[PDB]
Amino acid sequence: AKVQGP
Amino acid sequence: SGPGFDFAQAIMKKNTVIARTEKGEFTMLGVYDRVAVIPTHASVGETIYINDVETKVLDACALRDLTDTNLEITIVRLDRNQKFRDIRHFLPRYEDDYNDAVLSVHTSKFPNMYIPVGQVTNYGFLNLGGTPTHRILMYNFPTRAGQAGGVVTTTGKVIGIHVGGNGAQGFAAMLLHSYFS
Amino acid sequence: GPGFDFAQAIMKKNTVIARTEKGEFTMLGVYDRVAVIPTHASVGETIYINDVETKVLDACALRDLTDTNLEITIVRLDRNQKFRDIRHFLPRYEDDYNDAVLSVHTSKFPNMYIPVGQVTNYGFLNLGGTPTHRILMYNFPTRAGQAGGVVTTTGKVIGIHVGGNGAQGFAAMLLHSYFSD
Repeated sequence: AKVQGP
Repeated sequence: SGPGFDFAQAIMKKNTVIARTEKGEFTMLGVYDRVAVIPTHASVGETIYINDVETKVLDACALRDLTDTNLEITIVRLDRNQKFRDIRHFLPRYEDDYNDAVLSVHTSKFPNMYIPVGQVTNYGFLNLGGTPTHRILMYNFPTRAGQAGGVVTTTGKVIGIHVGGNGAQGFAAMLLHSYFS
Repeated sequence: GPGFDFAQAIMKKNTVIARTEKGEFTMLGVYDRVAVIPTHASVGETIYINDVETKVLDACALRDLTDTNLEITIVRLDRNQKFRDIRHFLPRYEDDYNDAVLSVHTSKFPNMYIPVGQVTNYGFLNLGGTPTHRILMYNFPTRAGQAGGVVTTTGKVIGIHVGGNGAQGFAAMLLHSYFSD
């Protein structure tokens, strides 16, 4: 998984 | 079902603001008083824009568990006059799986987004962008960047906030009542 | 928001859950007892409308002047309720759009509202081996079960979802001339 912020 | 969609709408209308940090816009969930949460990778600073209003960060705490492992939840105390409706009684008390969950996001990029993500399953571990993270929930929906901070709910339960994905699945950090005792 | 409030009004007042031998579809009522559904639904002599078997008075799979498929099937339903006339919300000509919302409502995707943003007049598209015209294209990771979803913008109902290819979604245009006069 990868952080999905802006 | 309408109850779930209605509950999500209520949570978004009364207990969410658009938080903007140096990293961009995030969906921010207000829990009680002047306390709110945001994914830790948002890099909260001394100031944060709350619906385009510069707000002083009275305090911030990046949550980690007994093993000193990242939980990806940052609790923030905001210098505001408005007080969040206390929703701590909607927070689960322990780790669990859920059905018919909804992911709700509100930013300038994703205004008023509501996604029925279906079954939600808890895992003790996730390698989130290289950072070991614990107390994770997974759902089978292709979430995308800009949805971090999005609120995960079932009818009467606010169970987590979105933190990441892998292209086919989404992952949320879990909200527990004991975090806001 | 402006898009969400309009989209929800169209969903609540002018959509039903249609079920054919191919499964559940979002179906948009346009006026009188006339509704639209993606042609790949393979409509028949009867159809379930919100779980009530309904006689299909007429069904016409639309084609353009070049005799090319448009992937829209107009259906006249033998039901007591009459759809609110929304034909004045339909575009008059082919165009591109911004700030679009895809709204779906089925047992699998209940109360789903997705801001897809930019919508491009793609035009030609080979949809599963079937040449198709007047296709709108938006960037959204589609999933099976969203066919028939309504695509709206600020005050217009511009098309219905007909398919996708993992990262892009495709809708058939709705034009005022299809239902007018």
